[PDB]
Amino acid sequence: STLRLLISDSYDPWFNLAVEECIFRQMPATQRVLFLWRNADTVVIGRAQNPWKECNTRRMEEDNVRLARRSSGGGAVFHDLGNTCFTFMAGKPEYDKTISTSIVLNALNALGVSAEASGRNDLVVKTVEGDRKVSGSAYRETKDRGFHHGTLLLNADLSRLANYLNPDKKKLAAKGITSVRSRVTNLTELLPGITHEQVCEAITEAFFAHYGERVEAEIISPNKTPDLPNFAETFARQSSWEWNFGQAPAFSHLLDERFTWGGVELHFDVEKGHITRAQVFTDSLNPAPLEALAGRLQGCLYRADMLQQECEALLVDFPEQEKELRELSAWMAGAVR
Ligand SMILES: Nc1ncnc2c1ncn2[C@@H]1O[C@H](COP(=O)(O)OC(=O)CCCC[C@@H]2CCSS2)[C@@H](O)[C@H]1O
Ligand SMILES: [Mg+2]
Repeated sequence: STLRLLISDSYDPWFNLAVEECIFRQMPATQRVLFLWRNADTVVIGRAQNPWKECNTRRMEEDNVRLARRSSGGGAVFHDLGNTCFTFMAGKPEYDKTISTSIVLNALNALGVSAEASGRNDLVVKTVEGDRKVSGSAYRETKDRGFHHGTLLLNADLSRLANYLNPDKKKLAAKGITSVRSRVTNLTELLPGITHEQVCEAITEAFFAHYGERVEAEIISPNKTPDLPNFAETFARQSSWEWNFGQAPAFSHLLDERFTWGGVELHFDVEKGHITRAQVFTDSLNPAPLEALAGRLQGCLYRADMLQQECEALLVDFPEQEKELRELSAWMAGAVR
């Protein structure tokens, strides 16, 4: 058989992306794979994105929404169980993302929805208010294979989608790919019945129809670690701060705050999630600990826990500025979250 059909029972984007990556690396040359999956509360960003610029990382952290960086290109999307994902993989030179797009459009047609491709990566439906995006796609290719993965909005919480994709206003000068915002809708507005299982079946049937074969589905469960080469290491990396946050392209952040005890402005340059240069400007009446902080920050992780550690470490040699340092510490954490 040339097909493989894989259905995930995990709702963890890190698990599901690691499965996708290991399956993809190990895929025989002649195989075509369909992988069908969902993620609970997640924002997934493209390989070259800056999370702090592209989504509300602070709100996500408060609400236990997971950040996942994927290996494909493109922008930032929100997943909950009302969102369904597909991945189609194939070897080159056969691989062509147009084929899998047409398979999804055929599945939607079979369910009674008329959609069409829009721009490079969207599927859109017509509504009384104008065209709405129900799907976003992204792609990855190597010398000898490709995959096309994308979403379908069935019954996603669109108020949460907006919330986590509306970042705090920050002075970030950031390299990387920026998201392209659209107006979206749920398929449930067109088909009130519609379920994840129904959509998975329709996509499955259209995949089988296109290729002229059927195969038995294989279920992948987080209850048994998948016996895929390098799974443990891939999963650990996919889960890590260093991958999801630290892989952001080089950027600068200009942070500033007025305190009762004076103004502080900080300029961080960040590369690979570390502060490679920090500069402090202040009119505090006791600037010494702030000057000490500026030198000590070089090499520090751009992350609240480590920044607060550096602020608070100054209490030993600057105990008279405890009030200032604790205010600075709490502010700075909130400013980089
Ligand atoms: N879940 C989802 N589905 C469709 N569109 C969405 C979704 N979430 C947000 N959006 C809208 O798309 C834009 C961003 O569009 P943009 O074109 O910038 O990015 C994409 O579409 C990326 C698709 C990635 C698909 C992968 C599938 C497996 S893991 S995630 C966002 O600002 C909203 O307007
Ligand atoms: Mg868009």
